[PDB]
Amino acid sequence: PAAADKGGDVRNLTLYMEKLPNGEMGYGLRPGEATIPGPLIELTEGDTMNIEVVNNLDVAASLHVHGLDYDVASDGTKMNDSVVQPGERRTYVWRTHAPGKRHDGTWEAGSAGYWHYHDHNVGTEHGTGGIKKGLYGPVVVRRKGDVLPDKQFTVVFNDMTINNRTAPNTPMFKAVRGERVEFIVITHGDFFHTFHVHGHRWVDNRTGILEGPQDVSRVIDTKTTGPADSFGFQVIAGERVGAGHWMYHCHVQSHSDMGMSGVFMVTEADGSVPG
Amino acid sequence: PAAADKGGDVRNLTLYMEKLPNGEMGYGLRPGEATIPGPLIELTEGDTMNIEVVNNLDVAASLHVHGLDYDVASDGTKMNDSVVQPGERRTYVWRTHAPGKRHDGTWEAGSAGYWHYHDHNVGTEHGTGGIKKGLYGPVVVRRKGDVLPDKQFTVVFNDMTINNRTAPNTPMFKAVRGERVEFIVITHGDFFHTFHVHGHRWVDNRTGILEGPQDVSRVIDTKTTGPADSFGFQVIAGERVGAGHWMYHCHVQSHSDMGMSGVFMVTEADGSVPG
Amino acid sequence: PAAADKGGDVRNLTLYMEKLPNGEMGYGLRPGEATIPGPLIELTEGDTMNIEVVNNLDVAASLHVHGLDYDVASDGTKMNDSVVQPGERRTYVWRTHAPGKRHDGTWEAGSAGYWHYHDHNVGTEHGTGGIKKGLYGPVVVRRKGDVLPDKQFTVVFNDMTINNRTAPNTPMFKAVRGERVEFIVITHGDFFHTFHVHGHRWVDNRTGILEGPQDVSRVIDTKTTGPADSFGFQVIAGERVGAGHWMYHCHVQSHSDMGMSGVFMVTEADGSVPG
Ligand SMILES: [Cu+2]
Ligand SMILES: [Cu+2]
Ligand SMILES: [Cu+2]
Ligand SMILES: [Cu+2]
Ligand SMILES: [Cu+2]
Ligand SMILES: [Cu+2]
Ligand SMILES: [Cu+2]
Ligand SMILES: [Cu+2]
Ligand SMILES: [Cu+2]
Repeated sequence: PAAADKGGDVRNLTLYMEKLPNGEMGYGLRPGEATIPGPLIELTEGDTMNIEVVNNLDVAASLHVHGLDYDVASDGTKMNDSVVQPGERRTYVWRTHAPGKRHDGTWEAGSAGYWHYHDHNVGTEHGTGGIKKGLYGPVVVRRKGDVLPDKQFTVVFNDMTINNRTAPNTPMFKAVRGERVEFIVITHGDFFHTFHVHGHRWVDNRTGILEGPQDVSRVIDTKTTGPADSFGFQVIAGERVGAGHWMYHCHVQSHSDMGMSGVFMVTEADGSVPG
Repeated sequence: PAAADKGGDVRNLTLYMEKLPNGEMGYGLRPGEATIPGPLIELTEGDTMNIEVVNNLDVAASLHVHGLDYDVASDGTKMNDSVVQPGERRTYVWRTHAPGKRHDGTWEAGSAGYWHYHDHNVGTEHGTGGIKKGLYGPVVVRRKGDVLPDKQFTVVFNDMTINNRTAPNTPMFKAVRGERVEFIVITHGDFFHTFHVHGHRWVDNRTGILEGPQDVSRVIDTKTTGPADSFGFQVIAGERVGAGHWMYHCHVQSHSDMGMSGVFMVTEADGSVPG
Repeated sequence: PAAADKGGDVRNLTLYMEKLPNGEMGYGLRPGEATIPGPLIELTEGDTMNIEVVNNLDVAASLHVHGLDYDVASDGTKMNDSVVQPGERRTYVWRTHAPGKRHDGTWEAGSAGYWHYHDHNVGTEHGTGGIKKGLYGPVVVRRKGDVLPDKQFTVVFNDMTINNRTAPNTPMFKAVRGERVEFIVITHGDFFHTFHVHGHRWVDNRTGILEGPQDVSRVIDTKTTGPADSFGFQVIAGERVGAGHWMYHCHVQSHSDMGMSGVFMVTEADGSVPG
């Protein structure tokens, strides 16, 4: 499979904060194309992201990132004068680094991992209104050499929803058996959830992939996750289990009974699927 | 101590789903011998389990397993036509594999670990009624060479109970000091808990046992656990601390005050115990 | 930086359990000097702590420790006759050990890690009243060679508070950029929280510091934590991000909106701070 190259490229992005139908709010790559979740931002350790944020909501809003290197001017908080007025723009800057030894001989871990960005100013100074209405999105930082997937699926447990949907309206994620599928799982709001996937499992380490014979991490198919936890992993879809309608859901019983579930549909190469 | 041999044996089991007193429901190895939790199923990586499930309840019920390899026909869900009608039988098939390198050079983790099985169809399509009334049990998959215990104790945090009991009616687990005791800890229902044992600790890795001088995992005596989390570990009972009445309990304060506690009784070789 | 020496020293401590203003209760090193949290107790693997506990409250109270080696006589519970009457004293004894191979060839993990002590008898037999009013404190056990910090900050999520404060009255932690800052994070009471720090991150292993090129643990800046979880980590303050008002807070939205937040103030060497 394809592996990430060395990082160290300065990359420019624009995000638009747009109103969506029914009082929702989303980040978008073009005006009028906001989605919930926001677009996935992917980079490799050592890259820099210059992200111009265009605020087309009616309230001051912001952009806050987990995991990455940013100074207080990109903190995304009113407290650090880091918000965006309606109709105005602002550039937020995310740096990353790769792991390495400090002068004093101790190791600095790298930025690589599964992270996320969200609003930190709509509703409350902690972004509670903005997050509730959909202002959140995934971030993937690769380490040089990390294995790369064919499909990326984002699951955000936001209160009692997946990606602001419940019911049967939760996203279905389609893949062909044998494809390298990468899940990114972020939680938001006021509740704790357990993420679970039928028919698949992963390693509870940085990448979700076994690192080698001396990797000692738990292999799991269920993970407790609270507001602003983020993790991710990669699976071979259908490995050892075949195609089919493979449920993903929150395993808290009343939550899944209230629609915190969807389908990971693994299909044969011709599109067929048992069911 | 005794270590697990190489796996790769096809093993046949029967489980009976029986009504228990007071509206409860349990899995059993013989009719009339259902227990809460259900019998512990233990196997070694590479084994296959053929489990004929006999449904002696008055409602369609099922058998769903975490961690192991199963196709959609053993998914245990109505959605995948994998339930058992009253008075009927069905065989569910669990495979396992050991870790190994794929053709594309990346590592497939093995099935080894602490897992569980439960109903996925009584009450709701997520098995909420079945789980509430006791349809759940432990699964242990060994890696070749794993150290084996002398005693196995199962603790299921099910809502505000341990193994569907509270009060002083929670299980007491007896061992002799120096015995290798293995705990299997599963959570179910609608709440998050913290498992804790007085006088003992363990490594937060696959086996709960330190793997070697380069094992880096946290050593802990408390663990947050949500619905369908499962983990396990092994301790030398009384190691560094001696015999006694050693509390295990949920460390959420209102929970332990409402009876989410029991006793790990470590005794001298002659049966004595301080207290 | 300075590294912990070999342990194996017997050390004597006295703690006073005192009433504090407004119905609170705290551990103190001198009468009249109780604090919430209680004083931080630090030791190195192999050390023994003899802690005389002086009970100056009006109710029987105790001292219970996580992680360390103690027999039932220092269990801290009424059940094991391990409480302290008003106006009376008692010595509790904590042992520790370093990792090592048992006669049967399997590894015993060491005591090193981030732990805590609290009352186990005020209010309920699980110390619910004592913990609520502030009877809790940090414990750090070093492994020989562990890197040592310049500043130690303790954050206890106790119900909907930090260190029994909310509002703007939560502790501010000051450091100079480049200082080795160590956080100790303990949770208590009835709720689950997610700890998060703006501008900083850490490794989810024993020490919170990357152990080396084969360290595989997740790098994170958010952690789910439930009652009596304890973890800790070390950061270079301002590393990659500079001085400033760096929020720490619970990331559960309603919690941070209800004041579960404070400031990690990183300043330049002359005391300046952006903001
Ligand atoms: Cu924040
Ligand atoms: Cu949930
Ligand atoms: Cu955040
Ligand atoms: Cu399910
Ligand atoms: Cu509990
Ligand atoms: Cu399940
Ligand atoms: Cu206790
Ligand atoms: Cu909180
Ligand atoms: Cu405790």
